Amino acid sequence: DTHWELWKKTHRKQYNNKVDEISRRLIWEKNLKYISIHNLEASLGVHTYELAMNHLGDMTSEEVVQK
Amino acid sequence: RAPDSVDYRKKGYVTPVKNQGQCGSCWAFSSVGALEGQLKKKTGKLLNLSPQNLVDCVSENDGCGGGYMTNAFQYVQKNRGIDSEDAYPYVGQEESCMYNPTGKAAKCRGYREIPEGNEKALKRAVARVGPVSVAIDASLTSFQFYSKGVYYDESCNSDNLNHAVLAVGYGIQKGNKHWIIKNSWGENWGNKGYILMARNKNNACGIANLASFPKM
Ligand SMILES: *C(=N)N(CC(=O)N(C)Cc1ccccc1)NC(=O)OC(C)(C)C
Ligand SMILES: [Mg+2]
Repeated sequence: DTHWELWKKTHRKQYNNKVDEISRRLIWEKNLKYISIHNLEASLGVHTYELAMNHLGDMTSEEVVQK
Repeated sequence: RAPDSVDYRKKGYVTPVKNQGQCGSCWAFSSVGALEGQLKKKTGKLLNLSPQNLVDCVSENDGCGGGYMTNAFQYVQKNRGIDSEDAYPYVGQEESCMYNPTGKAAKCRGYREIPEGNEKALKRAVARVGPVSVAIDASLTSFQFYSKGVYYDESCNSDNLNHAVLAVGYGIQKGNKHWIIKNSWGENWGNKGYILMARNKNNACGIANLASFPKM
């Protein structure tokens, strides 16, 4: 997909094989969906803050601060 | 009257946002940021101190495997100095302690700990001393993708400290009190590498649970 390719190129992402890349693409798709919902909720006064996709889009929140 | 607000970025106490990368050196970035603030306050000069010096040389910490800001300050003291970024650059992986006294940019005569969970004491420290090293729960997706506004997530665990950052001030936005927090995940995270974290919301993310600063 054009967006996934541009994301990987921009953040210089590399994967070890097709399974690893698809598994990381799946986490990224789930994070995009999370961001969209939270921001909708923020537009309705549910949150005092908003979110955006960044270089950590293909990781779990736990992975970011663990291993 | 004027609001009770502080932002040390406006006084040139704060260096630009760094990127720790794929290394668990958040504590080293937090430590140098606190040291940078005090060096500016003492000598009037603002320069990048070496996180890599702390990663490669603080034996009581684990370089890319985590550590404490207090242990970093104690090393700088016992070592009678820390080098600049220029004399000891960041490579984002631990190596052997190539500390060089010729590149010394700062010293430390001890450190201070804010009383556990006391946000008012943290506030007074930031107001009177300058940037203060703090630890938080950074483990939520809400933090991972933070972009703008005042970060307040009730799921955030103050008994689960896993990340070190720098409190460079405090204020209020849209009636929400905040801490001005400098992160070490580069300028592509947050608001150009910064996050506003909720202030006086029952010690949200443990912001005042493990807060410390160097004496210079
Ligand atoms: C920050 N870079 N950092 C290290 C890290 O993320 N590790 C090693 C994972 C981890 C940290 C804390 C608890 C469990 C796992 N964080 C860090 O050093 O955190 C403190 C709380 C300052 C030790
Ligand atoms: Mg999560």
